Amino acid sequence: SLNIITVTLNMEKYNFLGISIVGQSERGDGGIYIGSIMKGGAVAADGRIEPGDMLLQVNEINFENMSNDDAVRVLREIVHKPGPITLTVAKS
Ligand SMILES: O=C(O)c1cc(Br)ccc1NS(=O)(=O)Cc1ccccc1
Ligand SMILES: O=C(O)c1cc(Br)ccc1NS(=O)(=O)Cc1ccccc1
Repeated sequence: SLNIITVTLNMEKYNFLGISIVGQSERGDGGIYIGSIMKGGAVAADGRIEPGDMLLQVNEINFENMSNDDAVRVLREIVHKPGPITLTVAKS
């Protein structure tokens, strides 16, 4: 059953998300997943996003039908800039 949440991290007290991502989307097949979360990042601090959650959107960028390589580069660009980061995930 679909369980999709949108989480805003203010990135004030944290210098990175602290996630690894695996997989990519065949239309409707696979997806980009949170592989691991490290303590001391913004994602661990919030605690709602877990390994096995599917990454759907970050800020104004959709991650459905994005390659894993492209997803890593987009995330680096966003985390290396100041401001809040809004992640939309599908819970496992
Ligand atoms: O080892 C890397 O190149 C790496 C790059 C990114 Br971007 C994120 C994590 C990476 N290493 S890892 O083996 O997955 C360990 C880890 C996992 C989450 C956050 C930071 C490091
Ligand atoms: O901040 C992250 O977790 C991150 C994840 C991915 Br996938 C790609 C880039 C990321 N941010 S980053 O600052 O460019 C590299 C990083 C990744 C994990 C921990 C600390 C730094």
